[PDB]
Amino acid sequence: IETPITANFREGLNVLQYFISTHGARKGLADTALKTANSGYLTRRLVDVA
Amino acid sequence: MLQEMGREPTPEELAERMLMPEDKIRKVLKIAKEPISMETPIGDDEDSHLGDFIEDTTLELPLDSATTESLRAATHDVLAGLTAREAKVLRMRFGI
Amino acid sequence: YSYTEKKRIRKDFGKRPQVLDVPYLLSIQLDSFQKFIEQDPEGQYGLEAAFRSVFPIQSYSGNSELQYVSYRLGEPVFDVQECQIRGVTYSAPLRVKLRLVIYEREAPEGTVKDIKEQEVYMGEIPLMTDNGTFVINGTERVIVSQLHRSPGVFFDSDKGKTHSSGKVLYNARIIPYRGSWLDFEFDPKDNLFVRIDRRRKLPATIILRALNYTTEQILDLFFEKVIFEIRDNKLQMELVPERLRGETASFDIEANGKVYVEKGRRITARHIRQLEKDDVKLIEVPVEYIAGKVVAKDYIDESTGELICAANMELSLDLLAKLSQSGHKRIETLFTNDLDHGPYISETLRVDPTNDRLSALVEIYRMMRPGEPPTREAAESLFENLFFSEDRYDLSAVGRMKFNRSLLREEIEGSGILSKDDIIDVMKKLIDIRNGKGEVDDIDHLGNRRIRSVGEMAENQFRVGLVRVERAVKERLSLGDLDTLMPQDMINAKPISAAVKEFFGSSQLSQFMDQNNPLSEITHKRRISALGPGGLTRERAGFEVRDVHPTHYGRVCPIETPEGPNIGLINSLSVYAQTNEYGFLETPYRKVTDGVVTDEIHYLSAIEEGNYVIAQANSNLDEEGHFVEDLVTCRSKGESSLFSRDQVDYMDVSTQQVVSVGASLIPFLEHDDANRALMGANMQRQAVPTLRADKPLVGTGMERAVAVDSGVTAVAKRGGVVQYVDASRIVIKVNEDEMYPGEAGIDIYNLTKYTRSNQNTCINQMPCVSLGEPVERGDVLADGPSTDLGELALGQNMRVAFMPWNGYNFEDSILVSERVVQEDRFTTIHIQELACVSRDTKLGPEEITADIPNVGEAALSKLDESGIVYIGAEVTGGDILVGKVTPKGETQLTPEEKLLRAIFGEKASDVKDSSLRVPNGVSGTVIDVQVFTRDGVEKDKRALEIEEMQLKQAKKDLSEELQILEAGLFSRIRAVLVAGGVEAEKLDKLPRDRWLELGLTDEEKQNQLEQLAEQYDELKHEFEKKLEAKRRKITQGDDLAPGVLKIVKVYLAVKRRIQPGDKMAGRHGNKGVISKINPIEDMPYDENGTPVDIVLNPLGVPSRMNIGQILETHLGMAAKGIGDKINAMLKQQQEVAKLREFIQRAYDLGADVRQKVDLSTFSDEEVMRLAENLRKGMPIATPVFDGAKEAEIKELLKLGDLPTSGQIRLYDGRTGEQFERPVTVGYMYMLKLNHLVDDKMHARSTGSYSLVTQQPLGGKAQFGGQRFGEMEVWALEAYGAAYTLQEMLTVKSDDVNGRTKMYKNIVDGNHQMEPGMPESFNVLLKEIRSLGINIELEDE
Amino acid sequence: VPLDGGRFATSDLNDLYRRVINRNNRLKRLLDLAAPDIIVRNEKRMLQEAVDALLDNGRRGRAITGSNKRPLKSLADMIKGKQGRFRQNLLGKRVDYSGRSVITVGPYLRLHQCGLPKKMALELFKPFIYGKLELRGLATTIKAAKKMVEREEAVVWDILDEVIREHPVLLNRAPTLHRLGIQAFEPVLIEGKAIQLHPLVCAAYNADFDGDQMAVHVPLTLEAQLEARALMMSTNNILSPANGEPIIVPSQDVVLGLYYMTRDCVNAKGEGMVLTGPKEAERLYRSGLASLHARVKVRIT
Ligand SMILES: [Mg+2]
Repeated sequence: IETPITANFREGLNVLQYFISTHGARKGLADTALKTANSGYLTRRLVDVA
Repeated sequence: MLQEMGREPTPEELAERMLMPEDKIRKVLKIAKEPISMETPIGDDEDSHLGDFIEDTTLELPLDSATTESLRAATHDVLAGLTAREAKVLRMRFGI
Repeated sequence: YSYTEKKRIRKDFGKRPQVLDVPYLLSIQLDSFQKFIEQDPEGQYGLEAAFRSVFPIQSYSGNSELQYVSYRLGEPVFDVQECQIRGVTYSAPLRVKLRLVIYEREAPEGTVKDIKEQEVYMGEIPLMTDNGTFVINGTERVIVSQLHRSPGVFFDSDKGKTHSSGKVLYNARIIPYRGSWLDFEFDPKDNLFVRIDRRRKLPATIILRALNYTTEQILDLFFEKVIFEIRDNKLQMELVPERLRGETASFDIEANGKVYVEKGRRITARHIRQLEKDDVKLIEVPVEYIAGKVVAKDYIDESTGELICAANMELSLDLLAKLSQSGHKRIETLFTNDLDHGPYISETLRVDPTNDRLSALVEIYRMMRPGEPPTREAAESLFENLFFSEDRYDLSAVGRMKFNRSLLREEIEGSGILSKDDIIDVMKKLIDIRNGKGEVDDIDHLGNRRIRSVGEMAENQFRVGLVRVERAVKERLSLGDLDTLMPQDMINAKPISAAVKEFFGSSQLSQFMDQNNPLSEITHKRRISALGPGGLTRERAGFEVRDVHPTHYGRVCPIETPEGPNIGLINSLSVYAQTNEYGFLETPYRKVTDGVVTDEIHYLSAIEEGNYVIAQANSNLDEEGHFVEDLVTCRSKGESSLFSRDQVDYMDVSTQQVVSVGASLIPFLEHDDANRALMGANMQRQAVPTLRADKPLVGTGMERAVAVDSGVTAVAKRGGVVQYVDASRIVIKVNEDEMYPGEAGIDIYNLTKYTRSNQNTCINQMPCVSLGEPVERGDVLADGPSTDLGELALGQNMRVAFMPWNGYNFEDSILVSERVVQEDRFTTIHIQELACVSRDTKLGPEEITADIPNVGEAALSKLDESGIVYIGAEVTGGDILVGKVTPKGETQLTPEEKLLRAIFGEKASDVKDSSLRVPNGVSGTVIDVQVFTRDGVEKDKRALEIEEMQLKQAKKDLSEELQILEAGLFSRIRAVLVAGGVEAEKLDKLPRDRWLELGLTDEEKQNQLEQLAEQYDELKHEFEKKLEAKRRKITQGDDLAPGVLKIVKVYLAVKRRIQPGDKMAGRHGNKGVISKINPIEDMPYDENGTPVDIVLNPLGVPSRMNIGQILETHLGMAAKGIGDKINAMLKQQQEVAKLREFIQRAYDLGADVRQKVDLSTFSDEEVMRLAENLRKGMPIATPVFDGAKEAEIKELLKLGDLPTSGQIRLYDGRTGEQFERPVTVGYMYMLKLNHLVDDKMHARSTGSYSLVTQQPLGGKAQFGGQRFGEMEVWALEAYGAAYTLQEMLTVKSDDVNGRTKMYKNIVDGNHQMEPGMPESFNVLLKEIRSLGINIELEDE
Repeated sequence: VPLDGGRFATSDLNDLYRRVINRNNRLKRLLDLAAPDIIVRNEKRMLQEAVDALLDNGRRGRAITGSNKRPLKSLADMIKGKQGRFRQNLLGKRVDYSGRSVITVGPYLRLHQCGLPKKMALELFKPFIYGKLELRGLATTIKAAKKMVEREEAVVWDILDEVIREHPVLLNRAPTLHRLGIQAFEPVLIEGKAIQLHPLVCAAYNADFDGDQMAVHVPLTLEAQLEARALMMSTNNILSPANGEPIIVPSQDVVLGLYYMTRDCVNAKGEGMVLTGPKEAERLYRSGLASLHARVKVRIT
């Protein structure tokens, strides 16, 4: 994104600043909700080998 | 009779019309069902299909086995204090 | 203000003058159902849309038909709560008029023929509340709205599918509402192909044959006809100069005598302009220029009829000569400006081997019906039914619209059917953008996206039931007798009702209510999803629809969704948003005019919205001028930036409409991070109504507007005065002006007492008012489990402090004192259901009565003669509730027990006990029950007792009802006597029944006498009817299941109080659990000894950034102070005018407040009760973004005469010295949960097992064993506890002899192992062998 | 089987067995009757189709359903995915003598100790107690033992304590990502229903007191008892095998209070004096003379 943030939580967001804050938050949270599957899968195969 | 009534008929007036009593009606209605296939998901998320709920209440319980064994051994202990003819009678007469 | 507001207000800091008083909020589904019921004459929807879509219908012979007349419903048989009680669904009768109209086939249409113009009943139908839900068998439930993909059309282009290339393949799809989809698709070889519903590829041109068209009629359309003409030696041609455009010259391209462009030379815009300008078309060109061109059309010799050159065939010099020898100057050919106009279609055409339409039919039929049966009518009707029969295909004229506008037509409408022009315009358009122009769209744009409310889906399944019947309809139409077969002699409504009950009960959406919280239910109502049929899937759907399109702004709150796999999928509606009547969406926006904002609005869509520029609401008008700043943050184009001022088209109404509700209710979110926000509003909904209704103190303002349209409590339908009040009910007198003439104009309101949800917690309602007092309309009557003066009250406002402790607030860990428990404000209550059946058996009928064998009278002490508990009691696990017994057979026993019974003389009967008991681990108070018994079975005595008691209760109040209603009306029968004299005391002292025998006159006064007699008659008669109906249905028995004979049910009551491990939180994600509760002595405390209530390790605020919590604490620390000032003024007992000054100044502090009010308008006593409500602390409303700020906070704190830091010394309770430094305090509002350890923790010694493996279970409900994952095994694998491994494998699960032997060894004291070999092993051996395998063992 | 409602419940496979019977019957029944081969072919097709369906409903072609509209479970499906014996029922198992609960902290505790709501161990240590009551003969046999259990005699608890001494126990959280995500402690009883523990090992468990909860298992047999006491006794496990890393890093607070303590202002007071040893340092600050953060002279040994 081009225009960065000015306020903080001591000062207080704009409508838009929080609107935008939404996004990557949701994204990385979704990622946080799914890396465990690959993790368990892989580690399971690892024990499956040795 | 649903067209007639416009509604569901009772076993009363339907036993009347069908000309035989609610006995057989109900006797029939004990029959009218089919089975529902153990493995269905009553667990809505595929978490517990119905077959997983049931316990088999057929075999026995170990606490009760110990109960009845303690019974039998205490009777052995009691009968041990009896006359020979008494306890032999009282054994073979009951198949103890 | 309102009287409710006269008695309690909330301070507010709004400054931005708000336009809107927000709408009604449960509008949406109420209206959806309202459509699906209501009589459209012509613009049919739902119900009628389905009917009209269906009727009328003819026989399979073509003789006889049947016609629609009208519909109607009955009122439902029953009221509501009786179904709540019986465990029944409420629903209205459906009846439909119909006319069995046939026509003499003897005559052409000799309609002197059969008309059974009768009416039918078929299918009761689940009706709606005034709040939307449908109760089902005493289950309050919620079917859920959906969004999904719209019909019409959708184009795409996959980018490097075979990324070996790196190529685009454009492609298209068209989707109806019903019927087949359709797919067009490219290949890297620039060739169009086709498939329906994922059938196989087909070169699309086959279908053009199939649609009755020729190469002529095709490339006429797709290409222009490049004509050559051979003038007696030489090739000439007209030329559009802009065919040679961004192109290169081959030969010396000259003119009549003039060279514009030499060989190998680009035909520059210079010379395009020249050829235009000098206006040459007819250009000498070498004949060679043809060679390679394809012939436009089939040419022959007229004497032959034989192709010398076939259509779509490459041209040659031998062909040049020959075709000239046959006689041909004009030679139509293709136009190939491959840059612009050229080869996609001729490629596929050549690739298309079906010479004729007929072969196309054959191979269509063949691919679709692989095999070799071919005949013509098969494929003919097949194709015609695909996309050209109404039966198997329909657009939803919505889709027609969207399609026509993908087509840029002007007709919103058409059929649900195709035309060929449209098809070809599509194929054209497809090719056209394949040349480079145009684009494909983003599905994420919400104009691609349409909702689905109920009446739509109801219509769907209903229509399906109609067809389920329609099959039989045709079958029985053409076959049966015609004169005499009634129309309802054909009907079976069972598939219809089956579909109803299925969707009303067998849908992912068709689900229970979420009931703990008015928020929970109401946001469960305004929830949206997109799953199910024509829907989505967890595994298959991905991030990009889970991720946002900016179009969401104002139409979808992005803030509010669950967290796991359902994260980006599940979403709710933003507040001020609405639907397109189609099912698309809108949001209102304020138009902008000349700089001046137009105070009007319009409900713009997703699409228009991109076209225009739009402004915000944070914006600063120039005081009815325009936007002050030159550079105004506005937005169009799918993106925002800064613009000039008069330039603007539109504006956002509020700063709000972007959002939805639980998000809305949080102040200082501007000072808060987003993860925490989502979680906080997520668990905001997990509320618990506590024992009372204790408000919070900081607000936002909406909360009043929330508390109402839950429908959770009564309102003032009509202003009046309170007649009567009860702990259960009330009665009012309606004002005359509101009163209507025939009606008496008085209401009753009978209240909701202790009752359950789906989630099974208490229910109750009670008045916030007094009696003999005026009432205005629309006001409330009674608050609820979580409500207060028409405003929500779910949690607990109290105190807070911030500091660590000796490891009692380590990691997110929270701590507390004990007086809280004495106030038991967290204490709350639950109930449970318990019931049992009487059945008939193979041995005889089961029965119930006190008589049981081998009893301790301890249990019997509380059970009646019928063997049943009396009310008022308390009980605990193992007690008996009802003594039920079952006819038993007979068995035998071992000689040891024989020896036992033989000396004590132990004697027995032939019956078994099946008696009800309290579950292990449970206790509570005995408060209420019921019984149900067949109409046909003798009602065992006390059934009749309560049955009679029911007639005591019910009829008494019904008596009471008319004892008021009827009574008041007789004022007329008295009052009208007053005219024309009156029998002053000869009326009163002598009995009222003999007032008719008093003075009478002629003509006009016998009419009053028979009026009296008429009212006498009618008024007694009404109650006779009431009594009849009521005593019947209360006398009505119970249609029980076959074998079931009568049923009992009971309820106890249980209460629950606070303990460590019980989870806790507030409004920021601020979770926590108790590890300790503190005696008040060792609590730290202040200079004034007024100790703390809550302790917390502050460490986590910076990492999580729940900053506004602090700000709240400041504010509440202030507001409590003012209540305390007031409190001091009351025992000290000051005066009116000092309160007047202080408070008038008080609420008149802030900077630029919106709200405005005067105080002298009110009385004293109003102020008195007001302040009486306010002495605890002043309530405040923080608009989130238009809130208050630092300065006013510190101002009003200084008025509260408080340290601005609010950050003060303490003394430890244990040492009584001081801590090191000052510490922050205040008041915050705190909240507890469902997740209670009592509902959680569980152990399992030894109990129930499986049945094939005999392995323990899982569940606290079933005394279930706990599971041991592989991971847990692998830790031991590291460790090596082979014996423990063995142990847990064998006896704790599988080895039966082993587990038993061990049981004995331990009661023997012996800790000595025995293994076996598990069950599932040999189970699997048998499984292998069942599959015809010789698995087998190699014994040592 | 039936249900309490008189309602019956079956497996898929009883259908399929049943299916074939009739077809084979209609095979042989027909084969009494001298048919054209075409029908025989058709019949054999039906037969071997049913056979495939047994081995796999949905392998060769369009699968087979009842009015479920869902496929009937293959023989193979019993072995398959997780669902078969391997991953569901054999390698992972339900267990007797285990429990669970919500959890909390014991700040006071030591290593081997663990909070224990007592009913848990109570019902979990029953036959110890029944052998023990037969031994005492207060409950001469076990009916009376359970009666007296219901009678709630103080002796029970002493007896219960008298059992519980030196009887180790197993601590269990999931997801179990490494061998340290479970442990073996010594029991400690408490008048609550929230499990108190030594907080640091959250660092091992990646755990936090924000709604977590845990399960428990028993080493009955002496081999397990001693394996526990010797191997996943925590004193035998302090580091990773991944690295030579102390895993019991003082997590969040102890660090900070200590940091604040070992601290060198100049500001507070009492600067430039002298000591014998830290005992008088305690006496001196605690008298209220001094700064706990101030560079001043002392002696050490
Ligand atoms: Mg955790």
